[PDB]
Amino acid sequence: MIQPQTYLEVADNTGARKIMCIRVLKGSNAKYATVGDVIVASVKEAIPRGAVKEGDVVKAVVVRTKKEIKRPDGSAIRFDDNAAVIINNQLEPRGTRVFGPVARELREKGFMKIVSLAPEVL
Amino acid sequence: MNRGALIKLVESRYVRTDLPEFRPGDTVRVSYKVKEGNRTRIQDFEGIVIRIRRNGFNTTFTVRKVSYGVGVERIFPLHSPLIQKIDIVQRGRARRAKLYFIRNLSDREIRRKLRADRKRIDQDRAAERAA
Amino acid sequence: MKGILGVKVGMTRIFRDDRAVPVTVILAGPCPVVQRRTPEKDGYTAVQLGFLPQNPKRVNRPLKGHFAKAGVEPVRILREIRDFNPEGDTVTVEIFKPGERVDVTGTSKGRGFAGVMKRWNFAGGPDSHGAHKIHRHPGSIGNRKTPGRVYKGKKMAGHYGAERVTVMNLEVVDVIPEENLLLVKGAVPGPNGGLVIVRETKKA
Amino acid sequence: AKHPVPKKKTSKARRDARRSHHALTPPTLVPCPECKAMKPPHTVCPECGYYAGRKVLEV
Amino acid sequence: MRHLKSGRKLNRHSSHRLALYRNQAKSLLTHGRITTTVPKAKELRGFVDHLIHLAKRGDLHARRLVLRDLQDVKLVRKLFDEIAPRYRDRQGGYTRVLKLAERRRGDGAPLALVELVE
Amino acid sequence: RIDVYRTSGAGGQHVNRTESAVRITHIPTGIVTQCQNDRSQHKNKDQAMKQMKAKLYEVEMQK
RNA sequence: GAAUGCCGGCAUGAGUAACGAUAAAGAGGGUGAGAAUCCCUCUCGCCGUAAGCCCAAGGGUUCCUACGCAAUGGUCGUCAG
RNA sequence: CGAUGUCGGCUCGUCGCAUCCUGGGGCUGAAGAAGGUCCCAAGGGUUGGGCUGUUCGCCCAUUAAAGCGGCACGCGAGCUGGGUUCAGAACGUCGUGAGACAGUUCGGUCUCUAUCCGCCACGGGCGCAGGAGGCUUGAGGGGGGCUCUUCCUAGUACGAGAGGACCGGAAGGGACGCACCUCUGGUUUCCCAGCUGUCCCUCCAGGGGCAUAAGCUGGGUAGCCAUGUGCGGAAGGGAUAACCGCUGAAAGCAUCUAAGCGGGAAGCCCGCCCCAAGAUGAGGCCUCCCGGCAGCCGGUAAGGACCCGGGAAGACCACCCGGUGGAUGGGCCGGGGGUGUAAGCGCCGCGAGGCGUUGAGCCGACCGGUCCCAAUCGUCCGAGGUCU
Ligand SMILES: [Mg+2]
Ligand SMILES: [Mg+2]
Ligand SMILES: [Mg+2]
Ligand SMILES: [Mg+2]
Ligand SMILES: [Mg+2]
Ligand SMILES: [Mg+2]
Ligand SMILES: [Mg+2]
Ligand SMILES: [Mg+2]
Ligand SMILES: [Mg+2]
Ligand SMILES: [Mg+2]
Ligand SMILES: [Mg+2]
Ligand SMILES: [Mg+2]
Ligand SMILES: [Mg+2]
Ligand SMILES: [Mg+2]
Ligand SMILES: [Mg+2]
Ligand SMILES: [Mg+2]
Ligand SMILES: [Mg+2]
Ligand SMILES: [Mg+2]
Ligand SMILES: [Mg+2]
Ligand SMILES: [Mg+2]
Ligand SMILES: [Mg+2]
Ligand SMILES: [Mg+2]
Ligand SMILES: [Mg+2]
Ligand SMILES: [Mg+2]
Ligand SMILES: [Mg+2]
Ligand SMILES: [Mg+2]
Ligand SMILES: [Mg+2]
Ligand SMILES: [Mg+2]
Ligand SMILES: [Mg+2]
Ligand SMILES: [Mg+2]
Ligand SMILES: [Mg+2]
Ligand SMILES: [Mg+2]
Ligand SMILES: [Mg+2]
Ligand SMILES: [Mg+2]
Ligand SMILES: [Mg+2]
Ligand SMILES: [Mg+2]
Ligand SMILES: [Mg+2]
Ligand SMILES: [Mg+2]
Ligand SMILES: [Mg+2]
Ligand SMILES: [Mg+2]
Ligand SMILES: [Mg+2]
Ligand SMILES: [Mg+2]
Ligand SMILES: [Mg+2]
Ligand SMILES: [Mg+2]
Ligand SMILES: [Mg+2]
Ligand SMILES: [Mg+2]
Ligand SMILES: [Mg+2]
Ligand SMILES: [Mg+2]
Ligand SMILES: [Mg+2]
Ligand SMILES: [Mg+2]
Ligand SMILES: [Mg+2]
Ligand SMILES: [Mg+2]
Ligand SMILES: [Mg+2]
Ligand SMILES: [Mg+2]
Ligand SMILES: [Mg+2]
Ligand SMILES: [Mg+2]
Ligand SMILES: [Mg+2]
Ligand SMILES: [Mg+2]
Ligand SMILES: [Mg+2]
Ligand SMILES: [Mg+2]
Ligand SMILES: [Mg+2]
Ligand SMILES: [Mg+2]
Ligand SMILES: [Mg+2]
Ligand SMILES: [Mg+2]
Ligand SMILES: [Mg+2]
Ligand SMILES: [Mg+2]
Ligand SMILES: [Mg+2]
Ligand SMILES: [Mg+2]
Ligand SMILES: [Mg+2]
Ligand SMILES: [Mg+2]
Ligand SMILES: [Mg+2]
Ligand SMILES: [Mg+2]
Ligand SMILES: [Mg+2]
Ligand SMILES: [Mg+2]
Ligand SMILES: [Mg+2]
Ligand SMILES: [Mg+2]
Ligand SMILES: [Mg+2]
Ligand SMILES: [Mg+2]
Ligand SMILES: [Mg+2]
Ligand SMILES: [Mg+2]
Ligand SMILES: [Mg+2]
Ligand SMILES: [Mg+2]
Ligand SMILES: [Mg+2]
Ligand SMILES: [Mg+2]
Ligand SMILES: [Mg+2]
Ligand SMILES: [Mg+2]
Ligand SMILES: [Mg+2]
Ligand SMILES: [Mg+2]
Ligand SMILES: [Mg+2]
Ligand SMILES: [Mg+2]
Ligand SMILES: [Mg+2]
Ligand SMILES: [Mg+2]
Ligand SMILES: [Mg+2]
Ligand SMILES: [Mg+2]
Ligand SMILES: [Mg+2]
Ligand SMILES: [Mg+2]
Ligand SMILES: [Mg+2]
Ligand SMILES: [Mg+2]
Ligand SMILES: [Mg+2]
Ligand SMILES: [Mg+2]
Ligand SMILES: [Mg+2]
Ligand SMILES: [Mg+2]
Ligand SMILES: [Mg+2]
Ligand SMILES: [Mg+2]
Ligand SMILES: [Mg+2]
Ligand SMILES: [Mg+2]
Ligand SMILES: [Mg+2]
Ligand SMILES: [Mg+2]
Ligand SMILES: [Mg+2]
Ligand SMILES: [Mg+2]
Ligand SMILES: [Mg+2]
Ligand SMILES: [Mg+2]
Ligand SMILES: [Mg+2]
Ligand SMILES: [Mg+2]
Ligand SMILES: [Mg+2]
Ligand SMILES: [Mg+2]
Ligand SMILES: [Mg+2]
Ligand SMILES: [Mg+2]
Ligand SMILES: [Mg+2]
Ligand SMILES: [Mg+2]
Ligand SMILES: [Mg+2]
Ligand SMILES: [Mg+2]
Ligand SMILES: [Mg+2]
Ligand SMILES: [Mg+2]
Ligand SMILES: [Mg+2]
Ligand SMILES: [Mg+2]
Ligand SMILES: [Mg+2]
Ligand SMILES: [Mg+2]
Ligand SMILES: [Mg+2]
Ligand SMILES: [Mg+2]
Ligand SMILES: [Mg+2]
Ligand SMILES: [Mg+2]
Ligand SMILES: [Mg+2]
Ligand SMILES: [Mg+2]
Ligand SMILES: [Mg+2]
Ligand SMILES: [Mg+2]
Ligand SMILES: [Mg+2]
Ligand SMILES: [Mg+2]
Ligand SMILES: [Mg+2]
Ligand SMILES: [Mg+2]
Ligand SMILES: [Mg+2]
Ligand SMILES: [Mg+2]
Ligand SMILES: [Mg+2]
Ligand SMILES: [Mg+2]
Ligand SMILES: [Mg+2]
Ligand SMILES: [Mg+2]
Ligand SMILES: [Mg+2]
Ligand SMILES: [Mg+2]
Ligand SMILES: [Mg+2]
Ligand SMILES: [Mg+2]
Ligand SMILES: [Mg+2]
Ligand SMILES: [Mg+2]
Ligand SMILES: [Mg+2]
Ligand SMILES: [Mg+2]
Ligand SMILES: [Mg+2]
Ligand SMILES: [Mg+2]
Ligand SMILES: [Mg+2]
Ligand SMILES: [Zn+2]
Repeated sequence: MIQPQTYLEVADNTGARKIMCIRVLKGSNAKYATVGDVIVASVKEAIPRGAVKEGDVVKAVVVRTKKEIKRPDGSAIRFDDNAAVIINNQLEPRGTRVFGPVARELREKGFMKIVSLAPEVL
Repeated sequence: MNRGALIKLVESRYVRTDLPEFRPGDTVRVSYKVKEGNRTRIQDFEGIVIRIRRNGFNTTFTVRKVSYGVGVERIFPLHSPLIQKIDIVQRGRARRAKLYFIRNLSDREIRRKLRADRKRIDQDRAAERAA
Repeated sequence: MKGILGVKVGMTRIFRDDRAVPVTVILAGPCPVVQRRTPEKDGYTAVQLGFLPQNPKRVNRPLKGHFAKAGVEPVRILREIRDFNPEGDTVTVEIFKPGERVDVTGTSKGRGFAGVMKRWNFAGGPDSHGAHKIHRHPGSIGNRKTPGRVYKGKKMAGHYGAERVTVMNLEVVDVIPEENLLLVKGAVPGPNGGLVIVRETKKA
Repeated sequence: AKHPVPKKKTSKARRDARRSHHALTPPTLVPCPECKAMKPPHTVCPECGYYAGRKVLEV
Repeated sequence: MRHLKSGRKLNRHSSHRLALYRNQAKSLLTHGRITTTVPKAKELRGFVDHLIHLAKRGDLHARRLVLRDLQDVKLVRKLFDEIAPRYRDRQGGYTRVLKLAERRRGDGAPLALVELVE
Repeated sequence: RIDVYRTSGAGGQHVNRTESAVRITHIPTGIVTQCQNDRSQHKNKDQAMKQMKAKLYEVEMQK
């Protein structure tokens, strides 16, 4: 459950540390982004000399949510933070690696690069 | 009519009897059927059970682990056909039913607050002696 | 246009192809046909069905004469299924097969005198910033001198629920004949113990 | 609010028509099988103190 | 909505309602029969029956449970020694409510008697 | 593209229900200009044409 | 017949709003024509730098007792300033 | 002018069409895709945010689109009171001055009770020529009406290429709506446990009150809920709009039209969902009832009402279930569920405590069982059927 104003950890090494969602890219008025959804966000904190800098307006895909995610098999999964991987206009990761686990929901939505780069797919 | 027994009847066909008993606080390994592309495989999820929500067949439980630096919680239906098996890897003794509080605890504090449950461990060793 | 009378017993989920599917269990049969409506007699086609067995001691003489004329023991509820004429004298869950789609009619839960927010999802008012005793009020109900009245059908507070609701195109997940149980995917109007009607769906 | 007020005196007709629902219903009474006094049903008879054909109350 | 909610409020907050029942229970168990409003009487039954049922059990624990509500040692002595034996073969239904014919003058309240069964 | 709206600030009732302020935005140039001095919308629109002539005379001068 | 006229009487709103701190009541016994409301007993709650006690100002018999309940008491009243 | 409250916001909308999107179409300087322009079309939809009191406007990120207007530039006996229109104070300016400014600046009391119409709900009465218990027909009315992306067709038609379809299929979303509580997640006022201070019971142990109208904390069933689950927009049939035609004169040719016929929209009429015979035009079907003097009196029939135990029904009323030939509520019993190993005793420790007995004890609503308690006993209404 990500929405505008929501801060996300960025789980890549593009250099961004925290971004703030400013739109969820799912039609004209989606209220919330969940795992596998794309957002537009502002970069609020970033480490020096990264590929991205503070103030940049980026796109990202949500790879972890603190609101639990429900699966058709009746199970669910939930993480300690809300996290995203910053992407380009082709839904490809702008970083070389991704940190921490990511949700398997990513696979079916066409984020294979990210899924393979992740240390664990849960 | 007995509406409850009717529901119990419908549920009876889907009930599991092969899974071991555990309590909130135990450390458990859950072998889960997982789908990747066109194949199925087994993926193990091991962590502390922090909650068992009882409603007969509709019982579910929650397992928490730290994964590559990130807290993760999975909620499993106790009778899901997707669970290959559950392995008891350790018995912990808690003094309450819901262990939400461990979410805010260091690893050291968790280990301190959740002491090894020596009674239920000894019991385990008493079984696994087959005649 | 097949249909049967039933009672809502409760909800569960079953597992089907590694999927949890939510269901309401319905005790539908068995229903004796206690009168048939014909075009020649009644101007239309239907079957009056009975459900559940009733204590004769509570059934007055007029009802009894109606029961007696048909070959049937006294029953708690009589209801017609329109444009249905079963060949048999009794309708059971056997009329539905897993995979068929059904419309289910029941009486929704009553909320009694309901507010404009609960009834109609109105926005109410702010809970601070000076808002004065109108946190859950409807706001304006009109204009001014033109038209100087309130429209018929204005959404306002009043009784809500305990009314006939039909949910359409529900999947029959299972039917269990030895128990007269119907499993329908998803949610059915009304309380457990509630009386419902199950019909072949009008959706294509 | 702005202190709503009656626009017109209510006529004798309309006032009285409003009271068309105000008449009392007489109390519902049954004879007490013991002492035959009238009393409300499902209460202990206050006249002899019997209920369900047995003595309950001192009179 | 009150759907399937059990228990009366009796226009009292949590602790007053509690103190009401205890006090009435004390009163009932002392005199064996009291008069109260119909709703107070109806609500009272279950509360006292439970206390009596513990007295039928007789053990130290039950005595301590009942003591939480009744508070008075002597009354509980009476509960266990004198009252409890009369119900040893009776399973529940230790109290009885019967409605009175005349209402209270000042507020029209319908009254009832509540009494321990023989 | 002449825009009209209500004046801002003091005036009383005859400033709350009156669109007395004007704004003349030139479409190709992108130059905007407003006025709100006098109570009349067209005594202001007179001014806004005047000032608008001035802004184009500035730009065509700057070329 | 009118002066938002003057005085008095009686209506409408209406058996409607309200009955004036959310500190809280319950039972048994007595008195009495009449008792949720008066007396007594037990239980429960509230105050306790007071919601207890003493003094001054002001009030002016409200103090005590006996006999009473038309009116005063926002209900009742056998009780009472 | 013996008062018609004045901007903006909020809430709730409704209407118009000179249509922003979606649907249909003509022309195109229309290859394709994408546009431009005009015609039909008001069914539905028409985002979040930065700035400013702002309407307006600019900007950010999107979108199928971010339409324009009416309704006292809708809506203050519905809310707000930031802006304007009081009394204070200050700046700039004007005036010798008191003071003044469509100049600015900080501050500044928005009134519990709805009589009538209107509207949302719910009843009481009488009517529907005999009286009753059920089940219905649907005149009429309301609700609903949105849309995107991806894949297949097919990298085919078109095209130098870059690009890239019509038609027809398939999958998945956004917002909205109805219902629901299995799952997820809330609340859960005393369901359980832990804790402090104090007073008390009874000294220890064990408990009780109070700290809120739960003292605090950790949890928490049912119920009520969304963030959670299911389902809906249709399909299809009919008549049309613009438009495209077939046949075809007046007018030897020609013309979609003058006689005829056809195709053709998210629109209209049906279809779906809900209300509905006060539809006084009061409908239909099934069953039950049969003495005194177009009236009146009494006692009854079919049946109903009262009274009582109650209910995911409910403000009262109504509705629904049950009333001893009964499981309706309370108790009790079993299960579920919550809490999480009670008291007591024993053992270890100087002690705080620990361990065992023990998943113990307590235990609201849920699913049932059990006549133990209470629905005792009863009472009153209620046909005798208008005429051709
Ligand atoms: Mg956060
Ligand atoms: Mg910076
Ligand atoms: Mg910077
Ligand atoms: Mg990390
Ligand atoms: Mg159930
Ligand atoms: Mg082990
Ligand atoms: Mg451990
Ligand atoms: Mg750990
Ligand atoms: Mg199956
Ligand atoms: Mg209700
Ligand atoms: Mg409301
Ligand atoms: Mg609603
Ligand atoms: Mg709502
Ligand atoms: Mg709703
Ligand atoms: Mg709305
Ligand atoms: Mg809002
Ligand atoms: Mg608001
Ligand atoms: Mg709100
Ligand atoms: Mg205010
Ligand atoms: Mg408030
Ligand atoms: Mg009008
Ligand atoms: Mg209703
Ligand atoms: Mg479907
Ligand atoms: Mg006010
Ligand atoms: Mg009002
Ligand atoms: Mg007047
Ligand atoms: Mg009046
Ligand atoms: Mg009269
Ligand atoms: Mg009169
Ligand atoms: Mg309600
Ligand atoms: Mg209710
Ligand atoms: Mg409430
Ligand atoms: Mg109940
Ligand atoms: Mg009650
Ligand atoms: Mg209350
Ligand atoms: Mg009250
Ligand atoms: Mg309290
Ligand atoms: Mg207790
Ligand atoms: Mg009574
Ligand atoms: Mg001025
Ligand atoms: Mg003006
Ligand atoms: Mg005069
Ligand atoms: Mg004159
Ligand atoms: Mg006069
Ligand atoms: Mg006078
Ligand atoms: Mg008067
Ligand atoms: Mg009056
Ligand atoms: Mg009244
Ligand atoms: Mg009134
Ligand atoms: Mg009132
Ligand atoms: Mg009242
Ligand atoms: Mg009051
Ligand atoms: Mg009142
Ligand atoms: Mg007072
Ligand atoms: Mg009061
Ligand atoms: Mg009180
Ligand atoms: Mg007495
Ligand atoms: Mg006496
Ligand atoms: Mg007394
Ligand atoms: Mg105190
Ligand atoms: Mg002190
Ligand atoms: Mg003095
Ligand atoms: Mg004086
Ligand atoms: Mg004196
Ligand atoms: Mg005296
Ligand atoms: Mg007096
Ligand atoms: Mg008197
Ligand atoms: Mg008086
Ligand atoms: Mg007074
Ligand atoms: Mg006296
Ligand atoms: Mg005195
Ligand atoms: Mg005026
Ligand atoms: Mg006037
Ligand atoms: Mg609205
Ligand atoms: Mg047009
Ligand atoms: Mg179009
Ligand atoms: Mg075109
Ligand atoms: Mg084209
Ligand atoms: Mg055109
Ligand atoms: Mg439209
Ligand atoms: Mg419209
Ligand atoms: Mg529109
Ligand atoms: Mg906007
Ligand atoms: Mg703003
Ligand atoms: Mg603005
Ligand atoms: Mg601002
Ligand atoms: Mg502006
Ligand atoms: Mg932008
Ligand atoms: Mg206005
Ligand atoms: Mg104007
Ligand atoms: Mg106008
Ligand atoms: Mg306004
Ligand atoms: Mg108004
Ligand atoms: Mg007005
Ligand atoms: Mg203010
Ligand atoms: Mg101001
Ligand atoms: Mg200001
Ligand atoms: Mg003044
Ligand atoms: Mg000067
Ligand atoms: Mg001077
Ligand atoms: Mg002046
Ligand atoms: Mg001024
Ligand atoms: Mg101030
Ligand atoms: Mg000011
Ligand atoms: Mg106001
Ligand atoms: Mg009225
Ligand atoms: Mg009127
Ligand atoms: Mg009626
Ligand atoms: Mg007549
Ligand atoms: Mg119709
Ligand atoms: Mg009509
Ligand atoms: Mg319609
Ligand atoms: Mg291909
Ligand atoms: Mg091919
Ligand atoms: Mg197509
Ligand atoms: Mg297509
Ligand atoms: Mg769809
Ligand atoms: Mg939704
Ligand atoms: Mg549940
Ligand atoms: Mg739940
Ligand atoms: Mg939950
Ligand atoms: Mg719950
Ligand atoms: Mg308790
Ligand atoms: Mg407590
Ligand atoms: Mg309890
Ligand atoms: Mg201390
Ligand atoms: Mg204590
Ligand atoms: Mg003592
Ligand atoms: Mg102690
Ligand atoms: Mg105390
Ligand atoms: Mg207190
Ligand atoms: Mg506090
Ligand atoms: Mg709590
Ligand atoms: Mg919770
Ligand atoms: Mg939701
Ligand atoms: Mg959908
Ligand atoms: Mg023609
Ligand atoms: Mg056609
Ligand atoms: Mg169509
Ligand atoms: Mg459509
Ligand atoms: Mg009907
Ligand atoms: Mg109907
Ligand atoms: Mg009729
Ligand atoms: Mg009829
Ligand atoms: Mg009731
Ligand atoms: Mg009945
Ligand atoms: Mg009876
Ligand atoms: Mg029996
Ligand atoms: Mg029972
Ligand atoms: Mg029972
Ligand atoms: Mg358990
Ligand atoms: Mg222990
Ligand atoms: Mg122990
Ligand atoms: Mg020792
Ligand atoms: Mg139990
Ligand atoms: Mg039996
Ligand atoms: Mg009787
Ligand atoms: Zn008697």
